[PDB]
Amino acid sequence: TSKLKYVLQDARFFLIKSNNHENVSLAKAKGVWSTLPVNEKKLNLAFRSARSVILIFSVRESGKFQGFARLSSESHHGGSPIHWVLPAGMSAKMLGGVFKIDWICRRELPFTKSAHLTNPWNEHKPVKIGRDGQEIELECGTQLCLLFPPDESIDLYQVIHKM
DNA sequence: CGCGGACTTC
Ligand code: NA
Repeated sequence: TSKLKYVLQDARFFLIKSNNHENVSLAKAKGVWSTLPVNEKKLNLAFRSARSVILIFSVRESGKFQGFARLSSESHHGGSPIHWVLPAGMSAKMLGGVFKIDWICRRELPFTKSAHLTNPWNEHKPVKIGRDGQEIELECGTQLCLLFPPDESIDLYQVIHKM
């Protein structure tokens, strides 16, 4: 776990929620993410101030996390648009810019296995509980990421070299 | 026309 623990050192952790599975699959295919405006600004600021920003993905009502990734850029505007599957009532403009992300683990973790972890930055609720963009305290986020199964096909060299 | 937008078994 040496490489993973190096990637997680002094990181800030944010829960990411998706209304659908398709956009998380697209994010896994293309290494990008978009979020709503308040979260977009929060993530840009965190990227500029923190050693690493870790996004922990969870599809709404799925009962699981779907993986985690490290932000490798601030959100970009004006480029070729990502063709997200738009939830009902959401527009393409609402998703704003596009972050580049490097996946660290693309395996699932069921909520049953994280039930012992509570988040002191969210009223000490189980870490599975949170809106999109909910920040997770350092120790809680680190232990949560360490619970995921190894992703045998990910090469962490690119992440580590960027850092 | 900009208009407010991706929690958890309640
Ligand atoms: Na997938």
